[PDB]
Amino acid sequence: TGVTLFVALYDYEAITEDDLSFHKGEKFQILNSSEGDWWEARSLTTGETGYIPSNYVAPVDSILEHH
Repeated sequence: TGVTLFVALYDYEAITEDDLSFHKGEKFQILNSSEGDWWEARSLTTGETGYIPSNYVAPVDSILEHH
């Protein structure tokens, strides 16, 4: 479960240093998902770490499997 990579479905502009800003289509490694609707993630584009809203991302593999 930990090695599952995720992809942003929507753009997001963070308003605090602790959160990541990202574009739709950018991919993430999830560092911690045990504190609620906000996951600690690493951006696979910049390498920055921060919290992301989990409802903005989906498993990368689920894109090709979309109906």
